[PDB]
Amino acid sequence: MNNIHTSTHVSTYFNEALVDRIDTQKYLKSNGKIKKVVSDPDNHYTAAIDDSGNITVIVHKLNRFVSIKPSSPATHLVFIRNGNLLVAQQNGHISQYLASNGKLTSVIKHHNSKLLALEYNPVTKQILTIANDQCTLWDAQSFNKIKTLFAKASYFATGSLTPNGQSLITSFQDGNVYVWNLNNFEVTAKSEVEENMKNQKISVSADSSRFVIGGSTAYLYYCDISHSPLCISSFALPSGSTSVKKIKFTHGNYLGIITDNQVFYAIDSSTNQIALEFRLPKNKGITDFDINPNNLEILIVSGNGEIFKYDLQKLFIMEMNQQQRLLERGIESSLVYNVLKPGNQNHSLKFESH
Amino acid sequence: HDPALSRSFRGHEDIITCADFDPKMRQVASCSKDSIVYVWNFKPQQRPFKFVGHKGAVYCVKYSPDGETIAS
Amino acid sequence: TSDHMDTVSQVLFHPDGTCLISSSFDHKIKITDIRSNKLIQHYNAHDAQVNSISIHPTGYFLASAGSDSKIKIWDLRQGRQIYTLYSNDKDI
Repeated sequence: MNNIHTSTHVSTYFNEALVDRIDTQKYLKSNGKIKKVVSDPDNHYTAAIDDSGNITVIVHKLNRFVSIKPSSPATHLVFIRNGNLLVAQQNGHISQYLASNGKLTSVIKHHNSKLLALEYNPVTKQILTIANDQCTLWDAQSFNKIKTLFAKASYFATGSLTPNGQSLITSFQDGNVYVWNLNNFEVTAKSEVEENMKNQKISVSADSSRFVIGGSTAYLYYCDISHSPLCISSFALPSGSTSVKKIKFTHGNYLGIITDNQVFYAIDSSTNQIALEFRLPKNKGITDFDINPNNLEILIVSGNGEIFKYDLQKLFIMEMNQQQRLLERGIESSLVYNVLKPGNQNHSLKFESH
Repeated sequence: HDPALSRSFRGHEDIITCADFDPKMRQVASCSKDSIVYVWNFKPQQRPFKFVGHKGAVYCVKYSPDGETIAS
Repeated sequence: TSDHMDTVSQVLFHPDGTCLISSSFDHKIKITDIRSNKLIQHYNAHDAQVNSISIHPTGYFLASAGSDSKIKIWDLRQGRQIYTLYSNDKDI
């Protein structure tokens, strides 16, 4: 007495209308369970990390997998169009394998960090690593470096590149979010903010007209370059959110969200409201996600041990329908979604950028 | 009305700095950052020429308007 | 400094050999004439380590290139940037 269970907002959604199955009997061989999902920008080679840490690339048409022998887990995976896998390992190094073989080719090291969050820009050939106090920008072929962004004191929390264009946004613990001339090491855009946030991350759109910030406090910030400041506003989150662990952009005006209340959300940034809400049984739980943008093919790792097995594009049907039936009555989306209202300057991450 | 990347010069080793053209429409000259320039044509069954010189970088290659001499 | 910061890149010309075009490491193209060394506009360029350029033979289009791998094309008959190109990995 008392908390929430079970799986009605997650396994019931995820497995609603599948055409194949991750037959987890073939994957969960550890004495233990799957804990994290890391994934392919080229979408298909998504991968599982279990409590051993061996990366299993699940190939969702074969119901076969690439068993990567080293047990070192990834923070995230990057793949390129030519068949290579760059693994940002939790060991402080980024390790590239032929994706096609799981065969080690090279390691990027310079970082001293627990986290090496990655993002790959397929139109720049550039991969960025967010780690400790620095951003390392490098040629995606991964055998050299371009720049090491850094600071005298504000510690680094995050940043990312823009996949269908190019601009680099980074932020500090200060919440200060700023934009770099990633190829001149110039801060061209600068902010000073009120909301300090530990372990914040910046989600960067492929066409980076839009940006999002998460972190240890229960807030979400949203940028829109068509307006000044780029970060125009901030807002508080649906009741029960305590912090935000992970935020990532998708094709439509949308982001996946993981909070530290372990509820996952899909947010529509055109309004800054939540479209989808995801919940699992008590620990057990939901631990991480992988969204593949064309259909939002999804690899979810749950603490419940289940490896999913769903497309957000298909789950949206339930909040397309439902909502559209209610639209025949005239239900308001700002309530359905819970729009998060722009607040004061007192806790904003407002940022001018050009 | 398309930027039209057509078909690239497959095989350029690495490290590319320039190009110019033979207005026969066309033969393409190009150059690397180390010891090499290339000249090739379409009718893709045609094979490129690999020229050696410019032991350091070559920054620019140019054709006369008749597409003849290629300065580098 | 006609304002440039560092090692100047390719200088191009109006089809008649006038109104020369230049940029450098600084992210801007200046289009300026000869003797009458006056500017007609700031053709803001890429935020590149270094920029690069050629102009369509008619003198209508500034092909803005550079050390970064975004590419964009300008229409000089309008003075607008036409748009930033898809580019798709090209540090031209």
